[PDB]
Amino acid sequence: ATFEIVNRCSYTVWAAASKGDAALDAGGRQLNSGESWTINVEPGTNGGKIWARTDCYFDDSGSGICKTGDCGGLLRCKRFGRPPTTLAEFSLNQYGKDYIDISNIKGFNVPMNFSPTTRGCRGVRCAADIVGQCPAKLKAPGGGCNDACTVFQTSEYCCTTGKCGPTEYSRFFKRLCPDAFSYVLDKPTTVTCPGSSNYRVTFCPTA
Repeated sequence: ATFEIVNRCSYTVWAAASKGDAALDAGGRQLNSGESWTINVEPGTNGGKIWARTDCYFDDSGSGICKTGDCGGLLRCKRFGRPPTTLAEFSLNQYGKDYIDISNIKGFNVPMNFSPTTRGCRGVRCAADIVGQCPAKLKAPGGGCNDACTVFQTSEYCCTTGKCGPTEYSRFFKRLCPDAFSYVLDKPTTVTCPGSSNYRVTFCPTA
């Protein structure tokens, strides 16, 4: 599948794409304002994620730090990133269908649009000003708005028992972006698309 990653933000992001134990395509790249990066995602990939990282510094060997979404200090991510990170999530060619979602379960850093470019399903978006409205306890000094699992490390926020309900914190993310996961057992906002669809992820889709 082909994913075109678009940075429409006014600031530079460092895009990332990994399936947790490996990179997708090169794994990461700088995207200045307006740049587009096109990657290929091997068919059948299940549990892939794409995110933005902000405020990064990398040396000439691709080693460094980002303030949000750092993946162990590497430009080219192998693993998932440190919260807060707004996530686009996908599983490809699963019994003939592709599965796509946006999640705030690991917090929010950059607004995002995840839209099929091919025919047969709809996109989803989380575009609100979550960082500006973030409750003070969930604010990340680095930037972003953490999820309450990250911050408070409880069974209820982390949904450790497989039974958990919505919270004052989940409902905050849900009120601002109903079309994204807000906690692990939220009613699904997964979109089912035709198998072997191609995609666009747009950072800061509205500004």
